[PDB]
Amino acid sequence: HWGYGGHNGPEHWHKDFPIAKGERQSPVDIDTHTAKYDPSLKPLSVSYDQATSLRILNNGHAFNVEFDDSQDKAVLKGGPLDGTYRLIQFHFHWGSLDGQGSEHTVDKKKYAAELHLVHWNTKYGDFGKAVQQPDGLAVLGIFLKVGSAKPGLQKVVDVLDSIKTKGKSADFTNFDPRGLLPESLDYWTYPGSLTTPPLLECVTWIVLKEPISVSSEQVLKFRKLNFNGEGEPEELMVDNWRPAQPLKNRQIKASFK
Ligand SMILES: CCCNC(=O)c1ccc(S(N)(=O)=O)cc1
Ligand SMILES: CCCNC(=O)c1ccc(S(N)(=O)=O)cc1
Ligand SMILES: [Zn+2]
Repeated sequence: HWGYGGHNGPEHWHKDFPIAKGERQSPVDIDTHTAKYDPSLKPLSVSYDQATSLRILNNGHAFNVEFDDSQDKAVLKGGPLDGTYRLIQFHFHWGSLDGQGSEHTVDKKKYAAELHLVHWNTKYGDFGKAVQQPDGLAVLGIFLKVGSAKPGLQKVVDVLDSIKTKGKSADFTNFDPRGLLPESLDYWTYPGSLTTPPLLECVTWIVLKEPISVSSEQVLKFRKLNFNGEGEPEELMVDNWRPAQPLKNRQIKASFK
């Protein structure tokens, strides 16, 4: 099965998932000199006041914080988007060292990690239908750099010891994802894909310009997770990022001047 190891990593995925070589793959490098301001783009509307987190799960490739998405509670609207997108889960990608870990890059700079807040377009009724549509998902991507601690991340870090291995989950209620958002909502946007198999070309990417700061101790705890299941040979969950893919016939638009 696919992964990030020595023999099943991103360069192998195309054998089982040929869309890996498609026209709309993610992530990409964001060339800040070529992305053009688009005065038609609106401010993002992030409405997380009513978010209901439920559970945290180590799925063998990352950990997902899952939300109740059975009604419009936490939603993303505005920006480049038409209609309403409901938050279903967030997760991160991160490195073995601070100098790598993000999926998107900015002028080729890799950040220590990247947070993905995943939302689906409610006009398609359920998530599984949305991933089959070119405008099915909106993923809000936020870079992490190592510096001061992020207070709103600590609840996540402290539960990680309880979900060390693949297939473990823990209850995770009452977590407020607003504590993971930088000050500014300036962004870049482009049409792309899921960055893990099945690599479906169903995502409107919204990547915030301003990174959040997390401490070295916080990220170190991410790196103590395991890709493997309980009892199996230990493989630290690090470097679970796909590198940048060809931009092809796409334009990256900026929300800011
Ligand atoms: C404290 C739990 C995690 N939440 C936050 O950090 C947070 C929430 C709302 C706003 S506000 N209302 O200023 O846009 C700012 C911060
Ligand atoms: C469809 C099979 C389950 N996969 C997902 O739901 C999914 C995959 C990648 C991303 S990402 N890393 O592009 O935010 C978000 C969601
Ligand atoms: Zn992701």
